[PDB]
Amino acid sequence: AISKNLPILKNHFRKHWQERVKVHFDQAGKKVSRRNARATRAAKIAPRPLDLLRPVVRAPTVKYNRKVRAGRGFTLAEVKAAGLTAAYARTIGIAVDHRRQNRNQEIFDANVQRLKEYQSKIIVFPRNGKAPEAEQVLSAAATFPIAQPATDVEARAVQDNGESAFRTLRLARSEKKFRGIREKRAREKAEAE
Amino acid sequence: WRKWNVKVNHNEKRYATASAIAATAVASLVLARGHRVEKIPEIPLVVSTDL
Amino acid sequence: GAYKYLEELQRKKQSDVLRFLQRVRVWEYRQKNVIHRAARPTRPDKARRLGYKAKQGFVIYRVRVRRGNRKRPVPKGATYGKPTNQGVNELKYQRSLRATAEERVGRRAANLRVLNSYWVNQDSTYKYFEVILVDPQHKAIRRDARYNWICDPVHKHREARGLTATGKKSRGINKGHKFNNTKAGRRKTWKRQNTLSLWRYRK
Amino acid sequence: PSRFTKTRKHRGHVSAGKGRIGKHRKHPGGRGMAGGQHHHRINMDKYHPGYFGKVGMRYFHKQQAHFWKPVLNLDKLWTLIPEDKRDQYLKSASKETAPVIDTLAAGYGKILGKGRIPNVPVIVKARFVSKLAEEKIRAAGGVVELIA
Amino acid sequence: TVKTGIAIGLNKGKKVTSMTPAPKISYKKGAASNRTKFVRSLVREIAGLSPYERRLIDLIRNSGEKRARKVAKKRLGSFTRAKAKVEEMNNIIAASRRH
Amino acid sequence: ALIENKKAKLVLIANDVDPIELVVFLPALCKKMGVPYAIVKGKARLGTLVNQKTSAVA
RNA sequence: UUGACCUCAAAUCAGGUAGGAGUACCCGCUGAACUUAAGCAUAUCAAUAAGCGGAGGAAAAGAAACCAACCGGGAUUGCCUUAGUAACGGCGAGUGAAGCGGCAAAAGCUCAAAUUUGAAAUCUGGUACCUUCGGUGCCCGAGUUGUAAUUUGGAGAGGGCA
RNA sequence: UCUUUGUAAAGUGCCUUCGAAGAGUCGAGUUGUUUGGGAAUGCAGCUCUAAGUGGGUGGUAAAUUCCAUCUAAAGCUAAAU
Repeated sequence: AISKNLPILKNHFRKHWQERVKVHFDQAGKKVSRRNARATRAAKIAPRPLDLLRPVVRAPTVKYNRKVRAGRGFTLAEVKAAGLTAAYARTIGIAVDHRRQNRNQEIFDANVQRLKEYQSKIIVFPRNGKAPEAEQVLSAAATFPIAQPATDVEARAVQDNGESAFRTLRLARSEKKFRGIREKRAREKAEAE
Repeated sequence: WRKWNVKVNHNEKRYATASAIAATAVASLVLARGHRVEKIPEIPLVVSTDL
Repeated sequence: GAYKYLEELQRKKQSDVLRFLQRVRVWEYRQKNVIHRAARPTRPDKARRLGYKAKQGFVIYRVRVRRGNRKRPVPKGATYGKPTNQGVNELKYQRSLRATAEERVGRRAANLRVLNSYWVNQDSTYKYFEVILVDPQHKAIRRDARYNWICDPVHKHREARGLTATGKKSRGINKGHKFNNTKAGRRKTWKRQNTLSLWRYRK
Repeated sequence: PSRFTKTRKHRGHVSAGKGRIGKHRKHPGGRGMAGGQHHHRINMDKYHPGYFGKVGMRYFHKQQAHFWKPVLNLDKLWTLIPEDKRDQYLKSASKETAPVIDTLAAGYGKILGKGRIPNVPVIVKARFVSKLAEEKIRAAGGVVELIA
Repeated sequence: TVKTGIAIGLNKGKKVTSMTPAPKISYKKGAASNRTKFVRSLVREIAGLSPYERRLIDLIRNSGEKRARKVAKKRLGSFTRAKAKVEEMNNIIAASRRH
Repeated sequence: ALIENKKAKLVLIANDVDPIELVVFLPALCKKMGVPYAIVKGKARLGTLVNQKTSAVA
């Protein structure tokens, strides 16, 4: 059962695994069916851009803090700032997030500017017009790309004061570590007459 | 669930493609393939883009 | 409005008003059949907040189920297997008593659709519940688009498959880290994470 | 392929290479990792010391993203500066126009000092830094600016 | 809350311009209303008191707060509910003496 | 709603409301708000008054 | 004496609905043992087979009593990944997810509980007509213990000012 | 080919007052079962049983102080699967 020098393996195949095996033979088939569905869907909404204008958003964790991505919908704060209503925007392809908040100005401006860029670059047909077909684009995401904002210039002056940036990390960790203990010491000094 | 498709490195594919294009211009390999190019004035045979 | 008063009073279950009404009502309901048709709901506020409306085609049934564990139905308690499966007595039914109450009613009034159900009373042997049923082929429900969704065949025997409030509670259908085993369905989740996915170009 | 296997070469030989005396039976020593303490002890102890037992503390709900801190060594620091401007920066080594190296933007959490950068000043923006890596950066005339 | 601008420490995080957006209406959900109070006052004044709430009142008067809070915790779920129950049993004790 | 707003100059209550829950608070509602109320015999008599079968209040 | 109301009943009363089948997939309930552990009882097989109830072309889920801890995402589902990992296990044999990221597709919402009270404004059925997946009379009704309009937390309602 | 609807429908700005929001349910103990969930992941039986700046959650049980999030015990919903 166990024999010469090999890595110890864990192959979870003690259930009736052979009944639940899926081979994705239809990889090519599904892709064709998906492109057809995209093709037919775009025709049915012939002038419309096949997508809703999605917002810009910072990724949650500390791992993806550095990255900014396409979110779900625009905040009602952002939409009011642009000058529109959620009921109207949902009809002109601007997806709206009621659960989202804005606690950050740069996301606020980047999304509002995304909104003004949308309005100036789209034309809404009146309900009783002549439907002047206007060369539909199939992607609102590709029309307004999500570009990561730039942080600083590529070359600046060097300034130094003598911190090493290592002491400040050790101090920040250590101050945090003993902060709770230092309150209890200060509480005792508060009660000691 | 027998393995049917086998993955080839992209670069090796383009390596073998470039080798196959390069072997196109070699007369000896084209005859050895049996491609009846004895009456072709030159190889690689290139025609005007009217065709 | 008066339903807010009914709401606040009904929370005062242990008070003497509710306790006295409890004893006389539970005796009255027990004397009747284990499932019988309630002319009106005993609580206007509970029935209507769960989806009842005082209109033709909306129904309320009063039902009592037996309480306690579910004894393992084996002759002489012989389970014929490993000791871990030797238990007979202290085994618990996985569905609620509200679920069996409204499944038993749904079989009685099989023409209707179970909208909801709620507790009305309890004693040592019987838990008492009121079931709300909606007549799907009553034209007052076929029209009035606030209610006709239940006429669609995808809502046949919702109580049977666990689509009622107690049915969603028993299947553990809720958001959160606490329901990871039961989000898309426990059996659906299990089959999904017990499938060997093999792509054409093997990963 | 099947035609290159020794199963083809064993055709005609009785035991298929498995021996006449001790044959190919089903599971003569148990299944999987059976008997690892008992009759496979001589293998486990030789090749896999430490296999049995527990070692440390448990951590419930451990999020791997918490500890995401890829390290950038100082000898690899100048690979973050793009190639076209890199040659310009070394030959024009000077304060007041040092390149800004956003280490987090490249995908590294901590900066380690594996050593020997050139004396060209560089501004190094990092989340966490090592003592020596910041020491070496100053000696090259540059600075480490802690980025959150 | 203003971040320290570095990746470690008490207020670790990118120093940004805070905005503190307008409060969500779902945040006010737990607040009381004069509508809901008028109903609850008129419902308590007609419903009465539960047995354990009466036994709690005597426990406060005779045994004290410590013993009352103990039984309330047993009768109710947790410590938090126990103290809140005893606190309201104390308000009814003080109020009923006046009227 | 009439009693809560004090808009009631006089209110009668029936005693035949089989779920008493609907009318139990009515005397106490009528009291604290200071409107005159009488408990009266006949939910059917109330129904006849308001052109109904039952009204439980007039 | 004569009419109601409540509850209960009866009619081959007027008009309907349910039951069974199939069951690959789907939603639940119920539920083993062979086997593996070189024995075996927890474990494993397996929350499987068998058994029972209930659907549709999909079902379930689903617009957070969510995830997070960030400079925050933002219904659900599925794929890639997380990961044979955190974790569970005679800590043995074995078992074993989720957040983030990329993507496919993306769509939102609505009731209860509110102050129509200057008007039950509401709805079934019967007859009549018509341009019959219904509209308009009229009538009996149902319904104030609440059927319409209006609000659903992302809000909203009352009142003052374009 | 079939009116061209009558003193109505909804949306927005500023300012005042309010703003109901689901109970034998949540929650707690215990039992069984289940889960990767480990001083208890879910579910269920029984016992107890709430509240309104409350309640739930924040993966080690418990006081005290905060903070961050959502809003249960009611309901519909195509697509990708």
